[PDB]
Amino acid sequence: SQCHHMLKHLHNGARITVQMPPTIEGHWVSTGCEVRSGPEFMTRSYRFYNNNTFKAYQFYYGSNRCTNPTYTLIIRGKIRLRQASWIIRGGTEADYQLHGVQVICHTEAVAEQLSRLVNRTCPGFLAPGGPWVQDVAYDLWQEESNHECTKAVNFAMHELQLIRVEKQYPHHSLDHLVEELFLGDIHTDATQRVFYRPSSYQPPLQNAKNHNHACIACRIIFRSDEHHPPILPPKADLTIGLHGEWVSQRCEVRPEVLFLTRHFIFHDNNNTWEGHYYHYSDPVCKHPTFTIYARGRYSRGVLSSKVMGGTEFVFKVNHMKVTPMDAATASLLNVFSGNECGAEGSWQVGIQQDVTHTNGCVALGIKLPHTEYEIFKMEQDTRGRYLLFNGQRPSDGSSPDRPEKRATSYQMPLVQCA
Ligand SMILES: *[C@@H]1O[C@H](CO)[C@@H](O)[C@H](O)[C@H]1NC(C)=O
Ligand SMILES: *[C@@H]1O[C@H](CO)[C@@H](O)[C@H](O)[C@H]1NC(C)=O
Ligand SMILES: *[C@@H]1O[C@H](CO)[C@@H](O)[C@H](O)[C@H]1NC(C)=O
Ligand SMILES: [Cl-]
Repeated sequence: SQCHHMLKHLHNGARITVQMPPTIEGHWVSTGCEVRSGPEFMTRSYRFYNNNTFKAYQFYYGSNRCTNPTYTLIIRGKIRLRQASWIIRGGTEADYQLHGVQVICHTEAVAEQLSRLVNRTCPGFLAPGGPWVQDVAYDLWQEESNHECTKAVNFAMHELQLIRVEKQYPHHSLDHLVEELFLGDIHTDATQRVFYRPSSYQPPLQNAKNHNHACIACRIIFRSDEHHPPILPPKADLTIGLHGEWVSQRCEVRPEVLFLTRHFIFHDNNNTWEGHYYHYSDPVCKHPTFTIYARGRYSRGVLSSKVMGGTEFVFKVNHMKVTPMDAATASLLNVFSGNECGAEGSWQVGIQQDVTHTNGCVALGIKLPHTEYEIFKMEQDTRGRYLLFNGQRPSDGSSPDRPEKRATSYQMPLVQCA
């Protein structure tokens, strides 16, 4: 349970086998109320058939608890697995074709808002005297009319272009197999979604044959359909008391910067925080590259009016240290810290060093102090362990350096370790 042990044995010490190319045939379902940027509160129910065809449900909701369905998208098409990604090691690229996008509204208020918005976005879509009514499926992608209005909901299915299936087993055994389908991540800027080729992953979907059995959401979503959306349990929101230590549960993938694990320490006495960011080149986080240590201060919590269930925080980084973890990294840091700004840093593999030099010249152009506007939430897993979520990093590689760039979605959770 110690933070170091949990960072050495990610995901409860489970062993993963990745079959490349993956087998995606089956019914894949969400494990909870997912948050896409927006915010968009949703769950997924994806069927991939042996005919390389697909039926995907996207159930949307009005709240972070996924208890009041608003509208549901039924997406049909075909998928074609291509070659293994060279951008994201462990991922397989795929190509897809959409063949239909249907929408069903679940309340009369949503039926009215959506029909009006689609008509505003695509002036001719709707006939003169016929507003949408609830519980009726409506074609948003009318194919053979060459007229579509997926732009009204800023819809894109590019998540299907990056695919990874992990077979997870607790202990070195072939028992209690959980199959997880990772699909491409969703851009944090909804306008850029139709242009975004995924470079990381959404939260994993679980297989209907090989799912965690304590996952109540999984069963609710398995048995759902477009007319009976999954009603998730009305769990109460927990109050964020940023305290203790937290570590990554998985080897996380971030766009362009490769793979990583995190260790956070919060000091509720003086509202100070520390973070370790262990960077790796491999999708199993066994081949390290460099490590970053950050320390600073954080503000008090304010409940968000933009993301239900979120608590807004302001974080300030005052001090930062870097540890090279391979010869290439130490060499690069030595070449730049010396041949340009500064004189000597003697970067060494495994040796931590501050990036603010005594003369105040920071290496690689880092700007300290740095302020980030964060969003946090705390949940519990099926074993009751607390989980800490912070804001999804902006997809372009930018930092949430202004309040208007604060995330409306979250990263993969950290789990409490002390
Ligand atoms: C593919 O065959 C499956 C049965 O394996 C069927 O359910 C599905 O309708 C077919 N393709 C389409 C249109 O999704
Ligand atoms: C919009 O919808 C109304 C009501 O359904 C309909 O009368 C009208 O023709 C539509 N057209 C435009 C341009 O919005
Ligand atoms: C805050 O308190 C912690 C002890 O919990 C201590 O390690 C740290 O140095 C303190 N920071 C400041 C700025 O006082
Ligand atoms: Cl972070």
